[PDB]
Amino acid sequence: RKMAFPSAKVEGCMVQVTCGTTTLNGLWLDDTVYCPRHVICTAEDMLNPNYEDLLIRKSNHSFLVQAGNVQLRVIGHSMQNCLLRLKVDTSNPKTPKYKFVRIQPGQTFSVLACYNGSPSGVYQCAMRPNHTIKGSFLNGSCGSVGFNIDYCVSFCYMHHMELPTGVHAGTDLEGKFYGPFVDRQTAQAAGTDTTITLNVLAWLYAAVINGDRWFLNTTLNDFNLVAMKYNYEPLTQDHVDILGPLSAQTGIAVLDMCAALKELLQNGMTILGSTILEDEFTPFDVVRQ
Repeated sequence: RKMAFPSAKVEGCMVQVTCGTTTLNGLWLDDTVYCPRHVICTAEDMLNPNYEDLLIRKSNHSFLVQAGNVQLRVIGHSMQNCLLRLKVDTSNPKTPKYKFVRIQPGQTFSVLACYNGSPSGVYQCAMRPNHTIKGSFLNGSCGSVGFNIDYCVSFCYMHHMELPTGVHAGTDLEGKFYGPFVDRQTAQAAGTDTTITLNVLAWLYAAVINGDRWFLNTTLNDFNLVAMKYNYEPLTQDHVDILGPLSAQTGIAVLDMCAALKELLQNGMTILGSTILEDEFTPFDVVRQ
């Protein structure tokens, strides 16, 4: 439901890496291909892997690099933190002026989503304060990359894991995970599912300006008590501030949206087609109106 885009510049950099029975997206710059190192793991390896050892039990032929119907013969491999590095026998002719950089939560950036290796548009987003990312466009697209363009492509992220809570964890282009997340499978989603109130509210406003109103018709402090009980994020004045422009058009005040939300929370449910309160959309995604 978000808004995709082009950027053929980055789509030319995408390739896929296969090892054993796994295939994920990889980034192809010059004659190097980058992708999550877990690609080399079998389902069982993931329960507790020693990557240094598993890598030893591999060779350049264990990996197949595909650029569509084209193959990139691997001539070398190594490991950089949580990234698997591969050397191919030819460099990407469409490599842009690039640099790898590490960012912080809140900073917006572009992500090129893929469906079975096939690019499906780039989306705007940012990592939550806990360094995870909320966005359906990352489901079933391990390895996609995040970036920012300025004149030079600044790569700042690579998708690695989809948490069971519907949130994703990734690394920077140096293979260092953003946050406490690891690349083995255990329970690490703790505190990763508190519902983002600001987004739910904006999502409600997007609903108003679309015919949805049956859910319409409290104070901050009072409201947050309900926020606490239902594991929603505490609404701040700054959050109300942001929803100002949205409150403007719609004509419904923020606290009156909270009163609306508070009801939906205490007395559950279709809104915008969805039968659930969506929280993956920022006020900004909605300002597309």
